[PDB]
Amino acid sequence: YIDRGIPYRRGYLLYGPPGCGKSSFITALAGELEHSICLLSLTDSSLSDDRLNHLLSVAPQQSLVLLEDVDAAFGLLNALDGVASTEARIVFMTTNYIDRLDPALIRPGRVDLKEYVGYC
Amino acid sequence: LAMARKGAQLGLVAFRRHYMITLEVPARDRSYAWLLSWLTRHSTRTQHLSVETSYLQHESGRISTKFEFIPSPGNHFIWYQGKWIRVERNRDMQMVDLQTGTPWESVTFTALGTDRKVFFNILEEARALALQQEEGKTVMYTAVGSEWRTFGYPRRRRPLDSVVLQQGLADRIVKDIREFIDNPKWYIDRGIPYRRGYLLYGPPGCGKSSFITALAGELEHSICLLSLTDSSLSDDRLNHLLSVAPQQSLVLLEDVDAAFGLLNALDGVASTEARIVFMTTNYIDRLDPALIRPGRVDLKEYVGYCSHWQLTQMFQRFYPGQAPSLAENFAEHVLKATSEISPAQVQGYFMLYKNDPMGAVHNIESL
Amino acid sequence: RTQHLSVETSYLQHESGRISTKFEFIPSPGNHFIWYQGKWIRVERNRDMQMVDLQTGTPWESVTFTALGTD
Amino acid sequence: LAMARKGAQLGLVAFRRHYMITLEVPARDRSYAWLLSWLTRHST
Repeated sequence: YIDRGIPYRRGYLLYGPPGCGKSSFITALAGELEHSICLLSLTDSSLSDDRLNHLLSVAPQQSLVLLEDVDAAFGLLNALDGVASTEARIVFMTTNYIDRLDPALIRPGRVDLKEYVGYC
Repeated sequence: LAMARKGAQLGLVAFRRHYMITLEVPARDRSYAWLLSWLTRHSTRTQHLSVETSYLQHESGRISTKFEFIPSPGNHFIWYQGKWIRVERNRDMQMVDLQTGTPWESVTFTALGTDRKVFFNILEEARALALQQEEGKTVMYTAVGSEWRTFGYPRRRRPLDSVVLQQGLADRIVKDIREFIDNPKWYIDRGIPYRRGYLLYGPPGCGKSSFITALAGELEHSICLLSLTDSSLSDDRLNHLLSVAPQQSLVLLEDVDAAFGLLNALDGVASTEARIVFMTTNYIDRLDPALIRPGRVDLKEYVGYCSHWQLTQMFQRFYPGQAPSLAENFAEHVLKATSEISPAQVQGYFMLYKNDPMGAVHNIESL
Repeated sequence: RTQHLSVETSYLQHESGRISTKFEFIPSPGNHFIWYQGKWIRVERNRDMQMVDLQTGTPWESVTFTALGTD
Repeated sequence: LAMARKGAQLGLVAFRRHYMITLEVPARDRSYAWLLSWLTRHST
């Protein structure tokens, strides 16, 4: 990645109905490959946008950042990427309804992969 | 009677040794470890050995052990260029060393001859293995309140040739900086402030900031950046910030067009040594006309939409070992089908074909 | 031409991850001889087990010049 | 006279040992405990 002038970043985004085991699967994958995780809820009044940028910029090493219920939010379109690209800043974003999603959350660089988990 | 003289003859032959034998002695201060790690790779059959571990226990409960091997106490023998060299790793009861909490652990090299040009090269070749491992990071800084702070952790410097602009700009800029930095005495004598600021301009999404941080990582400097589109910043504050920038660093100013005291704040009595400045902009039309005269803004360059050589170098750098004529035709197709493009948009369009060269060159018309 | 030598380094590690090593060379413990203006002068760099020197955390390391004459 | 030479012959045979015998030495730093817990399970 470094040679070809691309930021070291590859974010996924899961979506599906509620009560499917999403967060369980994420923390399981985190425990599998010897990483830690930090989660933040977007439905928190104390959070600000510039604050969010400062938070996601300085995430600790060897960790995945988790964003729950992104549908109820919308700067994130700008805050996901920046000059503050720390090494190995993977991101996970989960959602209960894909219909509310913005159309610019699938292009590469911001959101690499997309998958659908749902009824059995 | 004869005994005192036995001791005397031995005392006399001891002095004769000094003018033929050579020695060398560290004292457990920042050359022990280097000069004993070098003493492993040279022989590799060295019995009489010993151990040193490293066990740091990262966050997240990870464990990152290793081993590092050393020659034991006692004596050893080795064969450098022409001579035989004898090592003693002496260790004693002179132990109370609170600088390290452990015993003394002297090393001593000894050998014959008079040419002391041997042990010097030993030190140097040990310094080689000592220094080659650690890779120079590139620390970032950021403004808060009225001070600079270590925003984030260190990073991996990209190579200078990582991004590529229009042909010539990189070598030109780095040559100018090399001239400005290598010869400082040229400036102090002639009563000129030690300052030489550039200013880039062009369209958005061209790789400007990437090129700046790359150049910073190339020539062993750090950088601090400040955004002018910040309400917390004041003008007198800005003066205090830019006055007290740390040593061996470039200051970066993003989006100067949306600002306008800076006309006065760029220069002052507060000229610290080696206060280089970089200023980037998306539209040159909004610029004030007094941002080109020497002393304030030395050089000016234009980076923008791509060319023939640029896309070829991009395509050649992405995939190694493919048809060069294929990449030439790729750039030709992009040029004839697209009147203008950016490195950002081409990077985006080109990322969709990971390790699919033939695909990427067959799928041109999507633009 | 002073054989019987020893070493002292400096390794400070500036900010920005820079490294600024060097070397500085010293005469070893034991004895040495030298030739100033007219006389022969004898050096001893004596070092002992009188070691507990918390002002520096290391041993004592006395230097002594000696020579003849009265001037 | 013969004594200094007894010591000398012993000093000479001591060097011969170095090229046939092998050694290994820790120093109470993050391998003592491991390398002595292993030394229990092996013999019993």
